[PDB]
Amino acid sequence: MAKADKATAVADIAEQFKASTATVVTEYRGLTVANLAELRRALGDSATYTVAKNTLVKRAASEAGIEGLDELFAGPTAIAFVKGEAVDAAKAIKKFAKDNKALVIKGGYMDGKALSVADVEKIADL
Amino acid sequence: NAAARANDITYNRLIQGLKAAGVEVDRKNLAELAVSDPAAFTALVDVARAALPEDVNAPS
Amino acid sequence: TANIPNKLTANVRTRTGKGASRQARRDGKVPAVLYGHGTDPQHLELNARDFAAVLRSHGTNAILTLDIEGTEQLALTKALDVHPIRRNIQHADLLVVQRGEKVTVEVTVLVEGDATPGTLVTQDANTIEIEAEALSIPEQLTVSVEGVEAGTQITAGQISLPEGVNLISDPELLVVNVVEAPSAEALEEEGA
Amino acid sequence: MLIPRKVKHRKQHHPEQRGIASGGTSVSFGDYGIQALEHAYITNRQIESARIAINRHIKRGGKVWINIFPDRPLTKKPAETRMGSGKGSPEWWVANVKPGRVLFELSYPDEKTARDALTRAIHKLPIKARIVTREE
Amino acid sequence: SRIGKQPVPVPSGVDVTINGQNLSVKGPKGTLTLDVAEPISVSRAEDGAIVVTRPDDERRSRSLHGLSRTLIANLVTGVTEGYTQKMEIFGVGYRVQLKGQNLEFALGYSHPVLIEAPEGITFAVESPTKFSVSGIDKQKVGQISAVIRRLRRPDPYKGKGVRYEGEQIRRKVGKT
Amino acid sequence: MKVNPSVKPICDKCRVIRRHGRVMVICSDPRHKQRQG
RNA sequence: ACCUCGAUGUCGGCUCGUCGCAUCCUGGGGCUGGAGCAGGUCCCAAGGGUUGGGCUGUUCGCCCAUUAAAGCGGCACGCG
RNA sequence: GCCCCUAAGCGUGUGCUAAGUGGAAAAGGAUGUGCAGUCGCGAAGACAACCAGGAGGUUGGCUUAGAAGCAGCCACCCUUGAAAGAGUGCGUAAUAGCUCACUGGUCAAGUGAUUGUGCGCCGAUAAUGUAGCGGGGCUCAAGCACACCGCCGAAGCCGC
Ligand SMILES: [Mg+2]
Ligand SMILES: [Mg+2]
Ligand SMILES: [Mg+2]
Ligand SMILES: [Mg+2]
Ligand SMILES: [Mg+2]
Ligand SMILES: [Mg+2]
Ligand SMILES: [Mg+2]
Ligand SMILES: [Mg+2]
Ligand SMILES: [Mg+2]
Ligand SMILES: [Mg+2]
Ligand SMILES: [Mg+2]
Ligand SMILES: [Mg+2]
Ligand SMILES: [Mg+2]
Ligand SMILES: [Mg+2]
Ligand SMILES: [Mg+2]
Ligand SMILES: [Mg+2]
Ligand SMILES: [Mg+2]
Ligand SMILES: [Mg+2]
Ligand SMILES: [Mg+2]
Ligand SMILES: [Mg+2]
Ligand SMILES: [Mg+2]
Ligand SMILES: [Mg+2]
Ligand SMILES: [Mg+2]
Ligand SMILES: [Mg+2]
Ligand SMILES: [Mg+2]
Ligand SMILES: [Mg+2]
Ligand SMILES: [Mg+2]
Ligand SMILES: [Mg+2]
Ligand SMILES: [Mg+2]
Ligand SMILES: [Mg+2]
Ligand SMILES: [Mg+2]
Ligand SMILES: [Mg+2]
Ligand SMILES: [Mg+2]
Ligand SMILES: [Mg+2]
Ligand SMILES: [Zn+2]
Repeated sequence: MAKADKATAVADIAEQFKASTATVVTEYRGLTVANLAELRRALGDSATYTVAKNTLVKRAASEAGIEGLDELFAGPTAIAFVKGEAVDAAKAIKKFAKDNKALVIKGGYMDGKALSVADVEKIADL
Repeated sequence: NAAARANDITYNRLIQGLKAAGVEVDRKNLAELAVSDPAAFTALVDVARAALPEDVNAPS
Repeated sequence: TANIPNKLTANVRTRTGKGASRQARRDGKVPAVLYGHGTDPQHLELNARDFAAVLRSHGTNAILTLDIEGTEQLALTKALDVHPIRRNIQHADLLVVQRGEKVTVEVTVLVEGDATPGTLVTQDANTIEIEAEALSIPEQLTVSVEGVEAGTQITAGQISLPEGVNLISDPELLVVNVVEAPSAEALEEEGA
Repeated sequence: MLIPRKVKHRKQHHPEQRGIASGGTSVSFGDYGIQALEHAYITNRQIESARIAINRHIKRGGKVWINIFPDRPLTKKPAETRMGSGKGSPEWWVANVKPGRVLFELSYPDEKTARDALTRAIHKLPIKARIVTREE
Repeated sequence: SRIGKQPVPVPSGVDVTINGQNLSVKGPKGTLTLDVAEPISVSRAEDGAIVVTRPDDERRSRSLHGLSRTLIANLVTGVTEGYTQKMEIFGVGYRVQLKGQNLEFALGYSHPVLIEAPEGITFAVESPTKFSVSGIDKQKVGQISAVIRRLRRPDPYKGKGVRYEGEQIRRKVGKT
Repeated sequence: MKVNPSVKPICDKCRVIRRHGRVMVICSDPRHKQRQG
């Protein structure tokens, strides 16, 4: 990719995060493309599922107060935006992870603060 | 050349210094002196080094 | 179509002749001559590396500015010589041109596209002569062919051209020719 | 197997092969060409083999230009013959090539197989040569 | 060079003594010594690291910097923990066993094959089909591994011979 | 051991190295190993 | 046609050897369209050996019977 | 020509050579080494490595007993998109698998390519005995490249 490509990727993530209500970052490692496509089709009704460079997302994160999650990108990171409500995609990711045993939820962002995996589970239950 | 190297100088440097000093003595007399008077060679090599310039690699 | 000038420094020649020119060439400077309608020809020396870089950057024809003892000249690279082996530069002819003049410019043309299985690509003419303004000289011309079949002779006059350019070459010139693909029988028959 | 149809005189002295080629120094029929480096005698059989090599690799597309023609003849007496007693019969026609002269010219879209086929031709010629493009 | 820029860590339970150009390593598994190339120097960082330095940017210094760094790192890590290489004896009628310090191989030969074990190396047999070698010096361990492996010629048809844990030999068959 | 003055990386993985002034190419493919000599 | 026409004796056979390795075996390796033997090819290697007969003046060559092979050449087409 | 056999610098200053190149030779081949001029990417983290992904229409049609991404011929189209190339191959009759291309995680700055160049290496095998620097020997050049200062050196020149 080119420098203009990195700039437009950062930009596109900026408007996507601004127009999304909340975001969650998960680990795609050990997940076959078949079940990834199945999960994307399942969550495509309301949410969206994509991936991006950790450093590119780090640079894009300087706009808002989401800078606290930069330490959480150590390791594979797949970012999902919940355009419709909050809990649907979180519950979908939780059930996918518990079914496949190979997906680990790094964390999520909501209410302006970074919260741990136990709090992710709690809010997904809520 | 033997006498010059005994007195710690090369043949070419000795001859060049001698020519610079303007001494017209010939190799016959230098050889007879080398057989004869190391005092004569001591004086001669001293004159040669005195007449030798500062730097030998100058563009001059 | 607008271009920007290329800046380079040059010095006037001290000695003239084959010996001096070849000595300068061994040093790494190319001799050049500057002549024009001003009735004042000049002979100068250029930097081979910078000149080759500019030639590569802006093609065969570029508009150049010459720095002669601080003086600014506007010139065009019109004729030149290249060594058959060392592929170096030995002489270039620079013609003084002011803004707002009509000049004769030879420009290279490129052909691109997708050909049908029975199409053979042929390019007989690769350089055409175009009259245009000094600052409006194009660097390359492109032509496109898609789905050509049978006789699809591409005429030089049929090529689309930008504004402000005149086709000096007669319309009878052909640039691209499309004919039927060859066969093994014809290939083995030719040359015997 | 390029041979002139007829020549006014059928035997010629040893050609001069001195100097740098002036004619045909720049390539302009197509896009790509080959330029030689040394003095040589390039024969019609060598031209035929090189052209066969170029077509044998380029296959369908493109076409070939040849800027030289082997019309200079050379004589040779058969072995077991005392030297002298007249000139020998001409055996192979040659084209004297001067340094920097363009030998073959190609016009094919893609650099990869264009340079590949030009190299294929290079490897069959007796002297060093280089690739040259239409751009100077 | 690039690795040589990274200093070699020194574990606590390892004693290192340096006297000029000769270097020695003291550890639980034994002692080892080596000599380093003249133009380059090595220093002991106070924080428990090995620093190797090259005087110039020339060919010999650039090459020898990384060599020295990696050799010292291998030496210290082998002296602290150690080295094991295990082999598999695959085939039919192939028998291996250990008596004393020597090793006896029934590799199909009409005569028995005996190999004398060098100093500073240990051997231990688990099954008549596979055994392992343990030692401190990568040089001697590799020497023994190669010597054992070169008893049998390569066999690309039936897999007869000796090989390491992960070594793979391509399979090929003939119709005739 | 194909001994010939010209040696090339026949496949994408053959590797050329230098030994005692003789450069030879080595590959896990057995025939791709040769010396130039 | 540069030495030899006020002389350099010629092919084969016998005896007598010598040298190089582009090696016939014996020796050590790489690869295979090398299941095993049995092969093919390339490298290193001159230590040693390298048939006897029928035919023809033969060299050469054909044929008969083994061995590991029945080498290529240079030495005034080795040596009156 | 100036290390010794042999008379003169084991001279001076700046660089190259590892091959005894110097001190026999080509086409061609090579991550040998020095110089100069480029462009791509690279702190928005390159290149290499070390975990995971590398499928759903899809077995794309003709061809065939056979054609499923990998005898062959045509677009060499398209979807999730991070990326799937009618697939660079070593894989099976044909499936199925090992992979790979581009991409994502940690480490943390150089990584590639042609371009013109000075030296180099292989390419290199014949016969009495080194026998292709004259020989010894020479890189701690006594080799090569460029400047400077000198000397030896004939029956040439000058002196009687
Ligand atoms: Mg002409
Ligand atoms: Mg040639
Ligand atoms: Mg005569
Ligand atoms: Mg005579
Ligand atoms: Mg007589
Ligand atoms: Mg006689
Ligand atoms: Mg006779
Ligand atoms: Mg041999
Ligand atoms: Mg053998
Ligand atoms: Mg073989
Ligand atoms: Mg032999
Ligand atoms: Mg012997
Ligand atoms: Mg008889
Ligand atoms: Mg002989
Ligand atoms: Mg005789
Ligand atoms: Mg003899
Ligand atoms: Mg004889
Ligand atoms: Mg003598
Ligand atoms: Mg002397
Ligand atoms: Mg010195
Ligand atoms: Mg000197
Ligand atoms: Mg220097
Ligand atoms: Mg050598
Ligand atoms: Mg030489
Ligand atoms: Mg050579
Ligand atoms: Mg080449
Ligand atoms: Mg992939
Ligand atoms: Mg399709
Ligand atoms: Mg097909
Ligand atoms: Mg270059
Ligand atoms: Mg000498
Ligand atoms: Mg003098
Ligand atoms: Mg005299
Ligand atoms: Mg006189
Ligand atoms: Zn290979």
